[PDB]
Amino acid sequence: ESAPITAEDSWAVISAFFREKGLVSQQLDSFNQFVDYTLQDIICEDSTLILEQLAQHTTESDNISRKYEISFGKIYVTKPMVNESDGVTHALYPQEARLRNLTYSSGLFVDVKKRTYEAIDVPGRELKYELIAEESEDDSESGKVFIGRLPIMLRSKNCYLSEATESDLYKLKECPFDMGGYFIINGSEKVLIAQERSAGNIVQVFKKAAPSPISHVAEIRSSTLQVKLYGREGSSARTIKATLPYIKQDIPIVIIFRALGIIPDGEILEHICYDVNDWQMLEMLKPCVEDGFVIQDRETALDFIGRRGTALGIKKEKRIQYAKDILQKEFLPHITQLEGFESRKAFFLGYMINRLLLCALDRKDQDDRDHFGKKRLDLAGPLLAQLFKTLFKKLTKDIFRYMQRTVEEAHDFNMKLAINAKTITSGLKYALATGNWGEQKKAMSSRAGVSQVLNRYTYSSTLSHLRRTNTPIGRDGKLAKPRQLHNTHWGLVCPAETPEGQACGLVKNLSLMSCISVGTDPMPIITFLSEWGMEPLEDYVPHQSPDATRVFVNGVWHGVHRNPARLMETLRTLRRKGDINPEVSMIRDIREKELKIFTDAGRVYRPLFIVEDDESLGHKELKVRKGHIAKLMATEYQDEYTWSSLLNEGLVEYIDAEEEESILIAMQPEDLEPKRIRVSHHATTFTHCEIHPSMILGVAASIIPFPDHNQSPRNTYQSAMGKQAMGVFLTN
Amino acid sequence: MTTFRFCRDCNNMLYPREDKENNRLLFECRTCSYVEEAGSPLVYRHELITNIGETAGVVQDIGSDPTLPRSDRECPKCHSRENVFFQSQQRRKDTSMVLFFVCLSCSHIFTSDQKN
Amino acid sequence: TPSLTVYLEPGHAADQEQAKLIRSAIEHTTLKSVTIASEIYYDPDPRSTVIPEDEEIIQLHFSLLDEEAEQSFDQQSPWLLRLELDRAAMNDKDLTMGQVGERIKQTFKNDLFVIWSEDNDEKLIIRCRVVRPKSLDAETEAEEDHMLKKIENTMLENITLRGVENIERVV
Amino acid sequence: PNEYNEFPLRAIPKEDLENMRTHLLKFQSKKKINPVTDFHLPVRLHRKEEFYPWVMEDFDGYNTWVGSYEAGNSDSYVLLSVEDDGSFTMIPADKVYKFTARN
Amino acid sequence: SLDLDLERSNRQVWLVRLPMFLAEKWRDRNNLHGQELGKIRINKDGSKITLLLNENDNDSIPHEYDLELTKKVVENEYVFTEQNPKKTAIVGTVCHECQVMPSMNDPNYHKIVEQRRNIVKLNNK
Repeated sequence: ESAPITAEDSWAVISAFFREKGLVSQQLDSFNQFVDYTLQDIICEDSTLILEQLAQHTTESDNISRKYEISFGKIYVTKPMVNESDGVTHALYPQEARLRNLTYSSGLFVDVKKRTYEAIDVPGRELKYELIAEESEDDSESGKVFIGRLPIMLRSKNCYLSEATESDLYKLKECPFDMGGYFIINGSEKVLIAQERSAGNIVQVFKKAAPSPISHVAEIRSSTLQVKLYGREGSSARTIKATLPYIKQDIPIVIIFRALGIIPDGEILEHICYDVNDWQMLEMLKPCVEDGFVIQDRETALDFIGRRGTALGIKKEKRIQYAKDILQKEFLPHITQLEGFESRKAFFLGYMINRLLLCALDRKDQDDRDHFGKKRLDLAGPLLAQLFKTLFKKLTKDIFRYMQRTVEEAHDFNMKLAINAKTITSGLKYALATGNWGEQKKAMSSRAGVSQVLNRYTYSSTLSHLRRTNTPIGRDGKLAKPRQLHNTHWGLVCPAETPEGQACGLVKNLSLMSCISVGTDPMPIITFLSEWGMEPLEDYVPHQSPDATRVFVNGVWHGVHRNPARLMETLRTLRRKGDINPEVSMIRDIREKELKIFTDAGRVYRPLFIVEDDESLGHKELKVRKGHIAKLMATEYQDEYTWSSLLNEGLVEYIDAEEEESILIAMQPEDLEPKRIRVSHHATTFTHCEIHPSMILGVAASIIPFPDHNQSPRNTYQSAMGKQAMGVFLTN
Repeated sequence: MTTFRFCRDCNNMLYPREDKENNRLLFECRTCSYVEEAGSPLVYRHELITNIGETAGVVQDIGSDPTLPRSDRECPKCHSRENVFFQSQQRRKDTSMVLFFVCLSCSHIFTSDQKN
Repeated sequence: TPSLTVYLEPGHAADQEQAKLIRSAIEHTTLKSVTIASEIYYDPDPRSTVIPEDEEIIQLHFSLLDEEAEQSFDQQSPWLLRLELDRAAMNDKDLTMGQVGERIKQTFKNDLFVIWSEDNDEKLIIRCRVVRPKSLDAETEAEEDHMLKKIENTMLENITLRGVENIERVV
Repeated sequence: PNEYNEFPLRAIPKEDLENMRTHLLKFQSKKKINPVTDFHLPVRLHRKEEFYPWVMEDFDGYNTWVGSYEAGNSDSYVLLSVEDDGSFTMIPADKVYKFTARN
Repeated sequence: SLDLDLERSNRQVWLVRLPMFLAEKWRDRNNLHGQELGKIRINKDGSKITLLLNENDNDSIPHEYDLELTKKVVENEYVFTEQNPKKTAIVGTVCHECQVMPSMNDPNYHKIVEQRRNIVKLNNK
């Protein structure tokens, strides 16, 4: 029962995987995340609306200043239903929406509370408002203000189809072979194809050809910061300059450090360079010190900043305050926004310029822009959140404008009249139907093709359509590198199946087991990380400990550490034992002494096995055994013991395209022990195994027989032509 | 090899200056009154081409990287036959393919090129 | 990728040596390419140094300088272009140390004088000391480094020992 | 090796903390600065709520320190005041200020 | 309100870092009345330090934690107090830096880490 594993067990585990997740799980999970959590936060961002009407001083009775406060509360979502022209209300089902050209959607209810404050406007004195009237109907059903209608994706949590059995689907006349994952808009089925994006909060070092004085560039997007190094290699003149937002001329780096709060010159180099012995680092920083030594004053730099604003002739002190506020408000917002976090910003700027200068000293290379680990996929959820935020902002602006208008006439406003509930509904319906992802007024410049009409020609065509990703680069753009297949696509993208013509390589189809992460909070991770022996970045001195690992969380440096091996072992223990959900990625780079933790959304991951060293057998072996496979067979035939049972026991692990840079995988299980030509790989420190190589293929190419005896373009051609065969697209 | 020298008062780097009546070099801080006596006529250095031998880079805890290969060559110091080996980690274009071996036990660095 | 193919004379076509002489006579050679260490050093008193290697070269020219050079001893900059020159690069272009190092360089603007050794020394060390009038202003004379770093850069970049412009390589 | 010493853990009541507001006073220097010699008593400390930075000037004006508030110190520090009985009393930390010397 | 009280500032003061939950639990006002709430134990070699909470406290909190040394020598840190221009008084100079971690021997660690799991699951973004 302690025996090794054979490929039959691999197919057993895959059978469990598809019996648990499904082929369209990504859309459903993104929609559930959006509806349950993000929708509440989008309104809670802008709950309070304020009107401050000062006294017109026309008469004594007009000397009272007024304040109006509007606040929002919970969100309630009903099951989809329709009200006919007669005013009768009945629950809407997909059949009626399809036949009658309706729109599958539901209604949204939000709590609203109002407050009125009145103060006596005494000139020369601060206004002291007092609570007088507060309208809050939380104790009655009239408090739920109807705000709009939201489309519903099939088979999601709210839809009636979620809990339907086979006889339920037949009496309602469903195809049991239908999976959901699409909207019904205007009586036609629509689907949202995943949209590819380049990640943010990651410093990237580039390079330039030299007809121009530019030599290197360091980029970060949080708001953008460019710290450029000018001066050719080997010359005496070295310049390092940063380009801040709303500052045009630009100013050097030592001036930035002086303005930021680090006055002494010796501390600058402790911020930049973390190794005392290296002399080339300081040699390249010498001209910066020489030029920045002339001015020991923040205020000259702040005067530099003040002149370049649109307003001209401002007094010096106001310019000082303005330039002071620019740093904490718009300079690297992804670290912090509130006041007093200057040490973190100074160290992060030092780290960025350190990495730029390291690349400038040929110790490393340019960042690869094609690496699939630096790309995120936007599903229905994020796109809906974007559009909902925009429309809600416009709607609340309109409410404020109308309420001001009715205050001008001294008329009480009905909250059920100030709201134009048609704005949200019309905007969402127009965006989903036309596909132009933007406002109706500015739809010309918005993204297109985001929403497409589902293809039902054959069943495999529906399957292939619900699993498609688009790379929003100009399809006539002559950039060859995004088109070509890249080393990081192993197991996450189908190599065979791609369109032909102008969309070659730009349209991608996932493999059978490449899921996507939903999103999770980073705060508990940071709290635990500081709990288990992490020194904060405030109390970090380079010279006391020059061999300290740096610690990152989603691209913001929080400090250092001294013994990282046990931290990684404990972190992976907790990730494997369910204390943290396995969608979080945790990489360690030994060569540069770095730790990176990612908890964001949009990362493609695939399952893999786990290799551990068994001393009783004297060598390594998988954690999985014949007992687990027997339990899987028992549960499958009984259709308990499921895929999550394997996951929580530390038998499988989800690996993205970034952690893969620091692992070793044995492809066949028998390759882990000490026709065709199969070579015995020299490795002996294996960490994971491939569940099965066949899964590196999509859904289209999983029907060719013996695909490896074929030239690859032939596999591509059949993956194309498999969507034009005639057959039973649905059993109903 | 010129070394930066910081003033003992405000940590600022010391600028050179000359003393004509005694004809001697001094280092002064432009912000305070500190002056210190130069010990050598070597203040600045500007090399052009680097004749640096290729370096293995960071070595600390390199034996726990599981993507690094192995070899059965014998240690020249502790006579152990297990070690890690890798190519030069400096990314110059023209670097040769000369290996570097780090011993497992004594953490001793050596190369496969035994030139006398 | 522009290019240019040159065919040699009928007599020199079959022999490699005249071909290499022509190749040296065509390629563009500049000072920055021929210095393994064109190091900007402090040269407060060029009369004597601490480094033993340049000390041998010192007495060579100090017994080999004319009366005008003896008068101009004070014109030599308080900083030095100390040229450790690579033997291989110098011999590759058939570049004699003295004639090419000094004739054209001093003829161009009478800007930089040199104490230079014969090629037989194990370390080819040149001392490039710029020449300026003593009539320089007091504020000017104080800012030695300010003039000399700039003129040293303009010296490395803008002096052509031999060759024709814009031709990066000849093969 | 199991010999240990005994330090009881005491505290300071609310009546003393009400009129005693604590503030972490941090000086930036590369040298061990002590007020016994480097400060000529008395010292003048004022603010010229966190908008005005702290200013600590000596009687002769030679030693002037300007202190700014550093925020985001997520470590809630504690003060361990030693009493006459050798016990340690806890004092919660309210604010932290960093001082630098005037040029 | 100008002079500094250095008459009793000669004694060295420990610098200890407490965990967030433990520190917040120790900010309780009712327990500030000079009550003896815990004790420390120092090894003969001084490498291992154990903090044991007194039994007078509720059994809902772990009664054992361990301490680790960050810097063997700690310099240029002073502890002050300010009371009612405000009158300031230095308390002393800092001697050692130590950090608190939960003890594995006390099972209550798991419980609070269980609560940590309870913290992890509820909040979402």
